[PDB]
Amino acid sequence: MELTPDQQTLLHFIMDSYNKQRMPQEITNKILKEAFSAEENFLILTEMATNHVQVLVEFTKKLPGFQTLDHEDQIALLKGSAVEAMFLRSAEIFNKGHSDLLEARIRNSGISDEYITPMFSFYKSIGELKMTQEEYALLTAIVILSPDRQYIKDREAVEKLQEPLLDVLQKLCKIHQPENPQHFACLLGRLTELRTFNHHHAEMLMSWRVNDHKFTPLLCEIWD
Amino acid sequence: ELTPDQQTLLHFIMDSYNKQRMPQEITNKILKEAFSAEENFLILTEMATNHVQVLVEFTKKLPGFQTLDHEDQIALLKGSAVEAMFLRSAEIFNKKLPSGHSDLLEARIRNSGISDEYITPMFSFYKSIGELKMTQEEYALLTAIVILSPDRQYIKDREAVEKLQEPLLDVLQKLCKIHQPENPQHFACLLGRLTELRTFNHHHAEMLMSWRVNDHKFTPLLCEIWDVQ
Amino acid sequence: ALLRYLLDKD
Amino acid sequence: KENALLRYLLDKD
Ligand SMILES: CC[C@H]1[C@@H](O)[C@@H]2[C@H](CC[C@]3(C)[C@@H]([C@H](C)CCNC(=O)NS(=O)(=O)c4ccccc4)CC[C@@H]23)[C@@]2(C)CC[C@@H](O)[C@H](F)[C@@H]12
Ligand SMILES: CC[C@H]1[C@@H](O)[C@@H]2[C@H](CC[C@]3(C)[C@@H]([C@H](C)CCNC(=O)NS(=O)(=O)c4ccccc4)CC[C@@H]23)[C@@]2(C)CC[C@@H](O)[C@H](F)[C@@H]12
Repeated sequence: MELTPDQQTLLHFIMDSYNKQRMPQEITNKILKEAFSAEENFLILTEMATNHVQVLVEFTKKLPGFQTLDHEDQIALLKGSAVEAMFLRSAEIFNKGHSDLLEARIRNSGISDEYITPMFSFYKSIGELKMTQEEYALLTAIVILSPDRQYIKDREAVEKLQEPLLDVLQKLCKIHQPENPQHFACLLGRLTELRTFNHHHAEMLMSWRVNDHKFTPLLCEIWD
Repeated sequence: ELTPDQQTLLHFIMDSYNKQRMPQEITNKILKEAFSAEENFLILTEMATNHVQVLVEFTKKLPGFQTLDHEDQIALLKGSAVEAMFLRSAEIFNKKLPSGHSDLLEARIRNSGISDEYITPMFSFYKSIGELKMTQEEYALLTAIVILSPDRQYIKDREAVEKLQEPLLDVLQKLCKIHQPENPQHFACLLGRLTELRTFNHHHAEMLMSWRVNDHKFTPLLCEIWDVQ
Repeated sequence: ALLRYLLDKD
Repeated sequence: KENALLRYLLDKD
């Protein structure tokens, strides 16, 4: 039961547009470079954050059909998703290489050790599923285009946008692991789990601070 | 308030303690060599070996020790070899967060085949003794006190060892009362972290019965002194 | 939140 | 048995 050409084309749309979006090596050098001060750690990260958000927005704007959405709903989707969106790139990065210092920078960047440890424990867990870079793309597109965000005027329209992306996934879980069937919901449930970790993300941003610096312009657009 | 023959003991030990740093050789590896378990496990063991030598050179220099039964010294160093290592690991983790290395040290231990279940306590412990904010002077003696812990397993004469310990315990006794008068529980809370450390012995030795990478094997000194398999 | 004055563009 | 590596290690000058 292989995939169709139409489905095969969206996939190669998604990757090509997922992988195209790189992060600027100016920073990729910085991580494997700069001083290891509590402060410098936090600056190096809010960079990564803000730079990522930009890549997100780029990525969403490529997503098929996003074009066609009430602008108040383009906004609403990207604010809802963005956090969770980042948790996936995170889970991608932290169980792939020869740059473990990103973990290192975080474990001295002003975040509480009570916050940090679960996030990684969750990240490790999602390592276990062992997920094709394909799967991360689709799973991201699905989180983005997720209709049930707060302040999302016309749902439906979003449901119908996300439907291809799901549908394609449901095949892959057959055409790559027909062993366990309840896999599709394996992923779609880990999905639902991530939609918690952002309330915990919330209560951190309040605490978080190092030698009282301040957050990048875009990233402040979440909360105060 | 520290007699002059104590300030002689103290001065020496700090000479004793620092004289032996560890090679810049096996240190340009920490902050440069690449990052696999294959690689990292090798770095750590090699360091561990390196530090048993630093630990014996120091032990050698300690006051009197040299006189003790030859077949006791061995018994005293086959004991502290581990526990004193935990004291070092604290000095470099909770203390001393520079900008060179140290965090890239923790980095490699994270991906060393060492099991998370074993790690996240051992580090939450390095947080605990961190909160004390200890002196280089404070670690210095501790380590000596532990080398010289009267009743390690299978000692010939304890009094001979106790003998040698007491002058060190009574310095750090005063040193605490002087350099930290605010709460006298301290000195006992230091001695308590020692007891809290002999519990980390078992947990460690069990971990060895599991640590393994790409058909690598432990350095022969290491095996001897951690009684591996 | 308020007026997330954020241009998608670029 | 005789852990000699350590015997030597300290026995050395
Ligand atoms: C768990 C703690 C930790 C971790 O999630 C952090 C996150 C900030 C944003 C980061 C930095 C994410 C960046 C933005 C992802 C996009 N970059 C990127 O892709 N570069 S890259 O492609 O050049 C690359 C490639 C390969 C290796 C390394 C870098 C990954 C780790 C993400 C938090 C610090 C704050 C909030 C809290 O929620 C999150 F929990 C925190
Ligand atoms: C907690 C897990 C972790 C940690 O204890 C490790 C330990 C091996 C020995 C280490 C590596 C100790 C070294 C040998 C300390 C002595 N060298 C030294 O100081 N060079 S240095 O002075 O040039 C320097 C200074 C500052 C930064 C970098 C280098 C510190 C951490 C110690 C374990 C991996 C396996 C056993 C398990 O029991 C322990 F749990 C493990």
